Amino acid sequence: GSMNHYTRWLELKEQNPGKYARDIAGLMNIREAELAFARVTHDAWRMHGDIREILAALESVGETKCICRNEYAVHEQVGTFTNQHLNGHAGLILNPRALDLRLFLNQWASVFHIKENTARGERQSIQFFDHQGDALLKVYATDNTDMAAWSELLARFITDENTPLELKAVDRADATVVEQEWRAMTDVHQFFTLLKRHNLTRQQAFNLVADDLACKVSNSALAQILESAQQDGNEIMVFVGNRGCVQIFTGVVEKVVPMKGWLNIFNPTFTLHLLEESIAEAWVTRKPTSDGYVTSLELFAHDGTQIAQLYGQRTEGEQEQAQWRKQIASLIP
Ligand code: HEM
Repeated sequence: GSMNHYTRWLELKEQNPGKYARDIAGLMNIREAELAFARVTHDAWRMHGDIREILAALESVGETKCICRNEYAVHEQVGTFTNQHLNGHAGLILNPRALDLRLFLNQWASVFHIKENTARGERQSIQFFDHQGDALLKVYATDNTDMAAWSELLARFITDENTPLELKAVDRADATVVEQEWRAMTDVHQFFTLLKRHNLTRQQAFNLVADDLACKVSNSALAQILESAQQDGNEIMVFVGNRGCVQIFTGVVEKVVPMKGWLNIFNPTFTLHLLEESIAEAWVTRKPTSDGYVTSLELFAHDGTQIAQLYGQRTEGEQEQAQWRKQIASLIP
């Protein structure tokens, strides 16, 4: 099983130097947590412990570079595990414009440390995986990480026991009612509960309601909006997530560059990689806040995966940013 997986990963990595662990796990038809598991005794170590305690321990290491992704978009943010509030219904690590995470901790299953050779030299990380075996979040040490605290954290949580993963499979509405309840919300954070009640996916909800609430726009909309944001210099939010973790960039888009088959943002502390041909549907949605409404661009793949979502920057108590509204208005047929 896992020896053969390790060997095969070494072969495929040599053959495909441009491809990363997630892609090679994909070529092998295994989940990424299974590739981490196979690398134990080589360049990975299993970790154990209460997930909140591990996350709290990360505050001690200082700067990290965190990667959160789905199949179609990769979000990389340099910052610190400060301002943690992990204990509620969902968890958060609240640092607008730096490391800003929203956590669904019931999805968090296994954790590994990887200390690996790469073309750019040794990299160390702590990697979290869900019950399906998919990556949730990867936390990399940088040249600024407190490596004494990093080593102390690893000694605290690394275990020699690499126990079996036991991976698991993933688990007609009234349009007038859905619409009226959407209009009646007083905060965007109620929307997920709305979907859950009506047992709807996001796109199913968007297809039900009037166009002033959810309007389909060009699949080129993300490119258009990133070009406008880069030109205009207004702050936006870029959300990229998966079933267990969403990472949120807030700030100005400094550089947008297509490269190697992806649309990239190259900012000083943040990088986005988005596979543009993966966008199957793009929606502009309007949802109420306590002060007014806000407007989002929401992107979906063919399988219905939410690739990314964008908003303007906004502080509690303020109206939606004027420039962002103007940029979105340019998308509406
Ligand atoms: C102090 C706590 C939080 C603050 C200040 C905050 C702030 C925001 C802001 C500014 C937006 C953009 C829409 C708007 O302008 O109102 C937003 C949307 C969102 N937040 Fe939060 N948030 C918080 C907690 C959370 C938590 C705990 C979660 C989930 C774990 C979360 C998940 C989201 C999601 C998914 C959206 C997009 C909603 C949609 O359009 O459907 N947030 N949040």
